[PDB]
Amino acid sequence: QVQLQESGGGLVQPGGSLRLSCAASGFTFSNYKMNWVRQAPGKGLEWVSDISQSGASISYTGSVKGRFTISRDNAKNTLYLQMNSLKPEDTAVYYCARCPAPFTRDCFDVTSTTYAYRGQGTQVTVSS
Amino acid sequence: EDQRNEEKAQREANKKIEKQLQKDKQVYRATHRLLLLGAGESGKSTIVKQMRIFNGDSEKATKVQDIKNNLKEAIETIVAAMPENQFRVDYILSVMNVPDFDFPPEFYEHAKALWEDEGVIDCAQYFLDKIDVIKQYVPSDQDLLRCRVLTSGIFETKFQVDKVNFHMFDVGGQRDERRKWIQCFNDVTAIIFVVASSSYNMEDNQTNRLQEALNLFKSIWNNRWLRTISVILFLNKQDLLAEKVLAGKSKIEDYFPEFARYTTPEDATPEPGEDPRVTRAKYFIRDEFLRISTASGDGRHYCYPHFTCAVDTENIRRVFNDCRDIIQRMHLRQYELL
Amino acid sequence: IFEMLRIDEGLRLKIYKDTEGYYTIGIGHLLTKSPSLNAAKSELDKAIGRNTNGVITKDEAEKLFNQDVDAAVRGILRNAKLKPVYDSLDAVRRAALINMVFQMGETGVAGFTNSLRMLQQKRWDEAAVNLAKSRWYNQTPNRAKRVITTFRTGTWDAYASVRILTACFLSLLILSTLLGNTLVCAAVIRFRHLRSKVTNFFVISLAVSDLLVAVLVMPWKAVAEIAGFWPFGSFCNIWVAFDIMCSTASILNLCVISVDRYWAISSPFRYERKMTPKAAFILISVAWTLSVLISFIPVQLSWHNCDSSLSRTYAISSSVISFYIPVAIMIVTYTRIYRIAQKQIRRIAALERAAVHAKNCMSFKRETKVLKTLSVIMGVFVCCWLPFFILNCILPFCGSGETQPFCIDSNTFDVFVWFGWANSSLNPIIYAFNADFRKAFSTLLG
Amino acid sequence: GSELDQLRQEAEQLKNQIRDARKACADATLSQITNNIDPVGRIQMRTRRTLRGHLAKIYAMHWGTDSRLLVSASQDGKLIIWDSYTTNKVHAIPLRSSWVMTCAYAPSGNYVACGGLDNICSIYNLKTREGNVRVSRELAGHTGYLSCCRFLDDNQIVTSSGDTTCALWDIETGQQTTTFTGHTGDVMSLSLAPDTRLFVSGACDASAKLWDVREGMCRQTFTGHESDINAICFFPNGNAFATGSDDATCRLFDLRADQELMTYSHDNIICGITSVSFSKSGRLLLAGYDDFNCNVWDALKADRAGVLAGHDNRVSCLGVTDDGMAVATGSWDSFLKIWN
Amino acid sequence: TASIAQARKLVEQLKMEANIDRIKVSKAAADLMAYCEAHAKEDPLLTPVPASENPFR
Ligand SMILES: Cc1cc(Oc2nccc3occc23)ccc1-c1c(C)c(=O)[nH]c(=O)n1C
Repeated sequence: QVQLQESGGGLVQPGGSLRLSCAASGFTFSNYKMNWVRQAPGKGLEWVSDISQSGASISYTGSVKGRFTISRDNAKNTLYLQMNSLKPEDTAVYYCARCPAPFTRDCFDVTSTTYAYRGQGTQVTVSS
Repeated sequence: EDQRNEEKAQREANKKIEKQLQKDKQVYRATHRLLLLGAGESGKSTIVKQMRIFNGDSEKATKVQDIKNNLKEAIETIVAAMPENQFRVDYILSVMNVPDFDFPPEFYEHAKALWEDEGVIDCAQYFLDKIDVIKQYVPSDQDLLRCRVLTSGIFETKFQVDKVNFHMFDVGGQRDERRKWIQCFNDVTAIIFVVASSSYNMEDNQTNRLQEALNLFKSIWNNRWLRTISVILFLNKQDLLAEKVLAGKSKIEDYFPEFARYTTPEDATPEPGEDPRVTRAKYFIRDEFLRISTASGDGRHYCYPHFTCAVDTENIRRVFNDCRDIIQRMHLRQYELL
Repeated sequence: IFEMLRIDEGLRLKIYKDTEGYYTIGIGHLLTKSPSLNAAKSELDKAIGRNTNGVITKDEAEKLFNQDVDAAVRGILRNAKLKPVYDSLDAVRRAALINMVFQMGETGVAGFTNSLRMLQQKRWDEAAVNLAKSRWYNQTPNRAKRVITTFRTGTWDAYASVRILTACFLSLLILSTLLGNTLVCAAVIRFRHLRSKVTNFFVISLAVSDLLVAVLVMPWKAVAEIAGFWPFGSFCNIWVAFDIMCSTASILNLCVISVDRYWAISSPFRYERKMTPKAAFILISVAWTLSVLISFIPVQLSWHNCDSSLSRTYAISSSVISFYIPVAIMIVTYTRIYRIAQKQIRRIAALERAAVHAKNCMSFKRETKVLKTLSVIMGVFVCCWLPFFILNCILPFCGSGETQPFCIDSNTFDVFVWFGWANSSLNPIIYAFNADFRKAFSTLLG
Repeated sequence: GSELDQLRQEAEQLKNQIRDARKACADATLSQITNNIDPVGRIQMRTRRTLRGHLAKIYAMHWGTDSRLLVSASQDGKLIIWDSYTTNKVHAIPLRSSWVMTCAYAPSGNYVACGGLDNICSIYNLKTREGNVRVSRELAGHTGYLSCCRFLDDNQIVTSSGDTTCALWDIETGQQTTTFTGHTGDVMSLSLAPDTRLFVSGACDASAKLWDVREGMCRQTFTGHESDINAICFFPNGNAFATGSDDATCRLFDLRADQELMTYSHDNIICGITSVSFSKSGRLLLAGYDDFNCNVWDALKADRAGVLAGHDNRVSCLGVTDDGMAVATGSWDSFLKIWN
Repeated sequence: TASIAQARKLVEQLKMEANIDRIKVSKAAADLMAYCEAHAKEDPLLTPVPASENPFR
């Protein structure tokens, strides 16, 4: 099958940093535009980042623009997102989604939780 | 032999249907199709169509029509799971799933005897006891609260304005997975894409629907099968994004850091009475959308940003002028003149 | 035959006057005496036998050329210097020697003593090398390499040249025109998606038009290009009408397609609603109705051979009804189209600049192609069909052969006739390069 | 009471069981068996007839049981019925909704089904009413656009929509007889079995799942592909099928093995699959692409048997007839093309 | 609280997919290849058909 397993997460005081990773299998990881998707408790799904098939376009959300650092390795078939300067408003569950169309720039990953190319994400919160 | 007359009759049927289909092609080539998505209510397309036009009748007609189907569906589903009610139930079973029949006046006389039998959907007992309330009527609130009609598939409205036929349709009652049904829209003349701003947010949910709108617009604009169709982009909630901005009450800067060092263009035309602090924000969103519209433009499809005006009579004029511009630019690209 | 003088002097079947010189007619024939205009016609009639008001038949020109050649050879044989070379060289170089004796006279050829001795000693290469560096090959280089080559090679390859160059120059043009037009005429039918395009109902017409020129107008004026003699008597009276019709059809189909584009760009809704195939076809046919109303009027207005211009009240009026008004209204439509295109390029550039303004913390490149693609069609059209008409409206006003206006003689005017006719060959390269046309033509060659 | 933990542990053990079961049942592959067989005859078919008429883009079709009649639906809102012999369209019928996505011809030649964005399966009595075909039934909707509906007889049909739920109906009563709710994406393609007792549905979950018309459950599952499955079709024996998706490859899945068999793709192709079919025997596999071209493959050596081209637009559907005589294709340029 | 209904209805759906006898590929492909090899004479697509068997010519 096409599995996408997310790691990392956990509790950390506000202002700290945390790196998390996504390992995908069952397909050719090298030729797919990928990205992440957050979900705050009691709020709809929201968008954060994006990776092209090579690392060209690195689109961010203005709420996290210039703060988070995303990258990926096509050889190891892995994709990493590192959150620096974590804020108390980023407490959410993060999923690693991928666009369905191979060799394309169109994506439709944010859904009502029926999208299949998106594994179970990791939980991140802040302390008090 | 006898096969010649059969072949000639087949050819005559062909000629008749082809004479009809030539005119059908002539008609279809002259109707511009417009796709409306974004809103959570198809009625937003029935209001602007009611300002000129079969939609001129009152809204009570459709609501009363969605009351004559609930009883039919309930009586058909209750008797399908089971003295002199054979010929009375045969007609009811034959009147099942009949679109143009609905409920005749003689159906209540055949249904009251079956309802009076001691042996004989979720909300089915309220709309079945008052089977004698038929007239022509004027439903109440308790009746409309119990009525549960299935989601109307596609709201399709073909009208004619200024001697040209327009075909405007809203897509509702579908899932939020917009991957394989957008492909069915290529012969459309325009996609009118409406965007909203922030709401009350008061207990702020903080969903950031604007960035999701940017992402959906980027997915639709850069689609392989939508590269020739154009998007007329409307920005609704212009009044809600005016009193909520003020000087520091709008969280638009937190969701877009480029808004700080952003300036109002010189070629702008603010409405008489618009503050600079709200005009700058009103133009920032259209600039952000045109940042995606101005790129990848192969001279093959463009965008038409327009602010949602208060008077509902001029949005139709915006749409008409945009359709004229679309047709003009297509024709100029046809002759390699642009 | 020889026809050596038919390429250097030309067969002028009518009398042509000079700037200061006296009147001349025939083939390089100087009508002696005759200081008055009426005096030369008497000499022409006495030399031809018939009452020659100026009209000399195609055979009387040859009959007079024979007498001129007899006089020239008598004068050359009476001259002592030019006498032995006649018997030295063969009949091939006799043509070049008689040409030299007829051009510069019998006293001019005698002054070339060293070349005379070289040709007498049966030396062709040395004679050519000596005659090249002379005052005779420096003033008229066009007729030189045509007679020195014949005297050096000793064959008919020197005069096959002009004829074969013209033959190929016209054959390639006719083949290109006819084939490139019949390709469109076949692709509009062999392919389906291109048939249901009413906007092309006016292009196919053009095709038909520019093909009737290729089959029904080109070959007659082509065979008229031997050296100025054609097997057509009263047939030009029915051929000039053919030419007027075939030129008017195209000159009006261009205007029809221009007005069609203007209507399609100005009012798109009214265009896609009020433009039906029946209206398209009546618009196709009205141009041909005017073409036959202007051309096939044989009320003797054209005859007032085959070498005189048209009537004044007919030329200056058929040019207005056939060219001037169409070109004017075409300019109007195209300038209006360009104005609308500018109006929308302004808005597109405004949106692009306002989007580039998002760069906070290609401009006039489309104008070039717009002006280019408009100027191609319009300038090709006007440069092909404007000198012809502005010269055809002025030339019939020439009395005798001296005037201050343009009043250019017949050779350059025939060159301009063919120059304007060749635009029929450029019609399909400008009006029939749609992507569908390209795919059809690529499928037609495999 | 920690019951969910034990249930999840049992489910994980079950899920791990299938892996070992398939590993034990996969002793060899088809390439090791098909090395001895001689190569396929190189076949390049030709366009025998072209069927003009539609004004807009077609979307689906279905060969009649008589190898003569075709039913094609276009975006103009009208279904036309063909006669592949005379190329003589017998009649056309308009629609209530202009957007149609799938057709269906009855195995008896009496009813015709239509589905699309209207979320309504409209059945028409092709031969009844003693005249023009009338609207027979409008099956209830289910919040999903009909992507494929097929007839197993005249008394009941089976439809699939985008709500991740198929439905076997009963045309006589016009209600849902059996609901199938085992998908996470848009259910797109259906294909009945030779015995009409079960079928396999291909959806956007990158998976083909075999169902059953009797119990209404999933007996097996196949998760080989990488993208949204677009087309699926049985091998003409009821023991295997072929799936075609947006990953530009077609894969063969057997039932008794419950595992993938062969993959069909090249390096110079990227266009997704739009329609998959077989022949009468089943050795040639017909796959339509989005490169304005379709390919005939070998279903036993994974070699490109040949190409079938002639559409200036993307091909939308393709189908083989009963006796394997003709291969009809159909593209968005309003054009059907018969091959032989 | 916890949805002890969505996951409880899937354990049996998964267990019902593992209690089936699965024939090895070495035996499941033999009778699969034999079908298309023994019925190649009935498929007219394996060679171009002449005008005698083509109702489309
Ligand atoms: C002067 C001339 C013009 C012409 O073209 C036209 N003439 C009138 C109206 C026209 O509208 C478009 C085209 C056109 C065609 C033939 C000739 C002509 C030539 C060249 C000649 O050597 N000897 C002769 O007798 N004639 C009549």
